[PDB]
Amino acid sequence: AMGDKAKLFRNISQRCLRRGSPEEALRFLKEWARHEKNDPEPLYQMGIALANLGDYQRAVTVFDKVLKLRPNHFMASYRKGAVLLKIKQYKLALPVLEAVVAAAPADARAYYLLGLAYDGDEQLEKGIEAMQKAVDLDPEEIKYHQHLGFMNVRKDDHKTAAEHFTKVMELERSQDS
Ligand SMILES: [Cl-]
Repeated sequence: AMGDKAKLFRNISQRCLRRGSPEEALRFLKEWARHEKNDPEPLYQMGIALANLGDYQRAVTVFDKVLKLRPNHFMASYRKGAVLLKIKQYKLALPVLEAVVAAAPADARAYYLLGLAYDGDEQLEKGIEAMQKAVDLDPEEIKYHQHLGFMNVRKDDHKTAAEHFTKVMELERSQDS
């Protein structure tokens, strides 16, 4: 069922993304979409390009189109959640990211973005919960110890904050050796 036209445009879109030129890639992803309408994949790709170009509000709108077509499109929720966070729309990113983690309950990064969303919404305790899951799921990652440390600072538990920051540095000494 995939047209020759659709194949051509996909092919050109990929070269344009692979030569780091998403401005051009967009023009051709829109063509793929024109021909295979209701294929969510070109829309999903448009979303990615739009997010690299930093037109975040437009990227959310396209990710919503793909989610209207495939309500459980798990990557489409992931990336929507991740730009909703960058935009600082924390309240609206929370249900999205919480759905990603239900699909992918060992994805450390999902839980990190979730913690940052909760933290931004002044749900400090739920932010700590989530970041703690990310640290347990990937204890070598430095970012997750950094944030968990500061979250503990904000709650005036300077003991547990210290613990995490000491670990932050052990990781840093260990990335030269
Ligand atoms: Cl933080």
